[PDB]
Amino acid sequence: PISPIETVPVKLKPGMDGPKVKQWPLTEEKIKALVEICTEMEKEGKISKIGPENPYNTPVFAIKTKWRKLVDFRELNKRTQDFWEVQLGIPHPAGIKKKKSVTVLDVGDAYFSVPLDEDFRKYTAFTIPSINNETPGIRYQYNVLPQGWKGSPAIFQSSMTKILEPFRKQNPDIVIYQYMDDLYVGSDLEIGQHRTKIEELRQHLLRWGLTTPKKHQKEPPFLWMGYELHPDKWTVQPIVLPEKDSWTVNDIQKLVGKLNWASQIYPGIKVRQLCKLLRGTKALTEVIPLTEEAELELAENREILKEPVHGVYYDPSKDLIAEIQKQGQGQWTYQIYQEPFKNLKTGKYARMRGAHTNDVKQLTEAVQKITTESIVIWGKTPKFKLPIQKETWETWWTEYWQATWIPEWEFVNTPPLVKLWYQLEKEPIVGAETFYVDGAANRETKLGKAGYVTNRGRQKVVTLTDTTNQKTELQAIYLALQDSGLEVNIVTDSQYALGIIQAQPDQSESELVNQIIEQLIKKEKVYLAWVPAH
Amino acid sequence: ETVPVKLKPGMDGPKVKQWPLTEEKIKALVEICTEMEKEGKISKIGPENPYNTPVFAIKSTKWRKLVDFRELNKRTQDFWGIPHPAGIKKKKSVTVLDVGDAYFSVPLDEDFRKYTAFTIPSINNETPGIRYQYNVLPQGWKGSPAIFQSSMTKILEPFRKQNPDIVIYQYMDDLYVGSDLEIGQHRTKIEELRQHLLRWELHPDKWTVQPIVLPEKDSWTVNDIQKLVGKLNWASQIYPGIKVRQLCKLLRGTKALTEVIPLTEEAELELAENREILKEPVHGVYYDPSKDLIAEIQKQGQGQWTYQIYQEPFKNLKTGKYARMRGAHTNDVKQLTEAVQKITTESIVIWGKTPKFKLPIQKETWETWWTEYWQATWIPEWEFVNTPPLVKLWYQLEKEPIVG
Ligand SMILES: CC(C)c1c(Cc2ccccc2)n(COCc2ccccc2)c(=O)[nH]c1=O
Repeated sequence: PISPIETVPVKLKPGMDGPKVKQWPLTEEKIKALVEICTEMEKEGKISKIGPENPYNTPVFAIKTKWRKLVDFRELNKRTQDFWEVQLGIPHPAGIKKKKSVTVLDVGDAYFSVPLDEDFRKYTAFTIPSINNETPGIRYQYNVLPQGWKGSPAIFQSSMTKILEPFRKQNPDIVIYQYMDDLYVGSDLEIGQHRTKIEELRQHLLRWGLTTPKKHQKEPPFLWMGYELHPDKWTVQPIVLPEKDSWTVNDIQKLVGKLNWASQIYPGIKVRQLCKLLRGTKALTEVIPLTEEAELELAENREILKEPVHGVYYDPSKDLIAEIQKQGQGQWTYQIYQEPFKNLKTGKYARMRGAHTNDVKQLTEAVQKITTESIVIWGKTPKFKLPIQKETWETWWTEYWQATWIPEWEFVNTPPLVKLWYQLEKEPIVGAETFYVDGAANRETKLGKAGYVTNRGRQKVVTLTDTTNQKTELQAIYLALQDSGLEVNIVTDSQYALGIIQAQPDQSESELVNQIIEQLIKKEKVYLAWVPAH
Repeated sequence: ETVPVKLKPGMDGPKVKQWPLTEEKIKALVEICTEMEKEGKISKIGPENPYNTPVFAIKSTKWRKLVDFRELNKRTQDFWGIPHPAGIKKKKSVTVLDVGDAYFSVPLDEDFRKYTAFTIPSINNETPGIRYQYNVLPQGWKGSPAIFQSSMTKILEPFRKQNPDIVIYQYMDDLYVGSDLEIGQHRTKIEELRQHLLRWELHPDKWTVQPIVLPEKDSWTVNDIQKLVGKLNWASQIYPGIKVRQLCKLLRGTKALTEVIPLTEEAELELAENREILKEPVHGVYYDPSKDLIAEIQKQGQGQWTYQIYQEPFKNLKTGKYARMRGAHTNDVKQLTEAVQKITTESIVIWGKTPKFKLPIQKETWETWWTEYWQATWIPEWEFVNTPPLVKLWYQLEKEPIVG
């Protein structure tokens, strides 16, 4: 039961030749078994006993309960041309339009149901051995897409598609999802109509040799990468954290891994304390005792996970809404829903430990990943519900050195709120002290000095052992903020300060900058002035 | 017939991935494509074809199909089009025509079509992408205008002669037509060309490299001088004749930023000498065809954008400013695009090539929406940057009309 389909023209990579790999030696028990299968497949029309002069060959193997064949094309594959990326962007439950009914169709050995470019077959040659390296074994090659070959998936896919164009056009109110060896067929028809269109589909498929199988017949919920697909909602498949009185490094990493993936779907899962255990480790098998705190947090998670979250499917006639919350500095949580409390999706964006950012910025970046995410999933942009005053937004964006933007949104008061922690004054502060900062450091000796001189005669100089040029410059600034009142004027020749101005960051990597930000945030008024040096 | 179009030596085809598209945009491309499919312009392709090029839709209620052949074009063999008529730039008014439609006629060398493969996405990936490749000349591919050359001149002469007072410049899918007639007489001479074509408002000389003008004031404060002195410093990179000694000398000491300072006659002269230097562009800046043309934009704020086209640093071939358009009030991305497009058409008009842009925006941000407001048939090259504080302070300091 093959196929009357037009083959696809497959070529080997630029110049490269077909595989010429030597056939791994096998036992009589295994050889006798492989002969069996190949005689069966030989019959079905799948493979072909071929004559000599097929310099190409691949190592066939026999594994197990009955002997199963298994050819290794690794080489044929690395010599096989490239194809278009087989669908490698898998959907997401939240983007599926619910249908009254869904049927899964098993098009399993459909791989063997599709013809191979007769012109390319020769490369698929392989050999079944004799009892010893005795006489010449049995020789074959595939007449169809071989399991494990570089192009099978793609070609099979393509074909299936060609084959389904008719039926789809005919009944458009019917959605078919070709995923791997499965055809998810769903509709809004009556269970009877449905059942019949399926059967029609089925028959149209056999009409092309795609023998579709009850024992195997799949049923709901449907399993899909940690998701259970029920008719009204989808759900996150059980996630389990194995208990032990012993934990190796690897174990704590894997765990952390899994726990990390859960942070998305599950609210406040945490790993700070588990992650804390990987310090100074010497080997993956090494055993680290879990602290009290880690024991306490590993516990709570087990409880958060023991509370499975479901989700709704997509209704095209209803609004797309996205609410965003700040769960910590540079850390965010979001959920996309149509009806209040019926989420389509949720997620969280880890803390990009950047060199220097501000919340309005990071908030802005979160909105973007989301928007892109939605476009991809729903092909639309949500209505945003953000925890930022329209004024703060206008005030920030209206001045930032970098193009930016947020699609249609609305303010929502679900604290904490995002804000500008400080705003450098636009003009020098009158009657406020003016500090003239400067810092010098022998980049070589890392020996530096940093200080200031105010209009009011106040001065200071601190020595710095093991410092760099920027560390002093920014230091000169820190001190000025430290020793000054609630309003300062600070002039510097640090091109680096010039950065702090244009960006007015509220979080950084260097504790030094961080400190400065603290003083900055505290003062009532600060005026930063850069001036060329020398 | 068709001429053998090969890729440049040792170059493989484009394999650019299609970035996500909005539903609307997708529904359109499907329609636009099914159509063309029938009319034989494009044909569905198999998986044996690994090449791919980005495509999308722009705006009537009708949508245009915009394909991004930047990468293919880069890899497509050279053809040594039409040289740049140094005259198109000096014309009271220039109007552009979309003639991409022209190519739909001519067939494309079959051995090259593969490379034209492109893909229409599917929402959520509930469907495979719909693969196609071209059978005819594609709008957007540099090879198209080049190949449709013999045939363009032909259909062209008659109006070139009927009107030798007007000049025509073809770039990619575009036709830049320039004259001097009065508006009506111009716009009316256009349609005369239109219909001529159908059977098969730029004002260039108004552009100019605006100057920088330093602030002048009754009284100057420490801060003020520091700022002036700061901007001058930077500017010296462009005008070595600029000097700030007698100015920095007024800042000798640690006084309040707010305190007022009386300029010395020395400092006063010094300023005067600088204003003069800034009265005109730096001498010696000429265009070099063999070099890349660059365009840097800065977000001056309040809907203001400064740009500079150049090939070598501090040697501008032109400088300008752009204010947001009525309606873009809350959208940077929109202004930037328009800006870019505008700076790009200008560029083409003067040297016949698109510049490489240094955009003060985040890749992600840009790539998401830019398509939403784009409107040209071509697409320039771009990279994303982090504007130097001074470069902005410097050009913010340009000169505008007394009144408007
Ligand atoms: C792709 C199609 C066929 C489809 C499906 C399956 C489906 C969706 C994503 C991934 C794998 C399978 N579902 C999932 O709903 C599962 C369900 C529906 C009806 C009865 C029980 C379970 C749905 O609600 N609407 C649809 O249109």
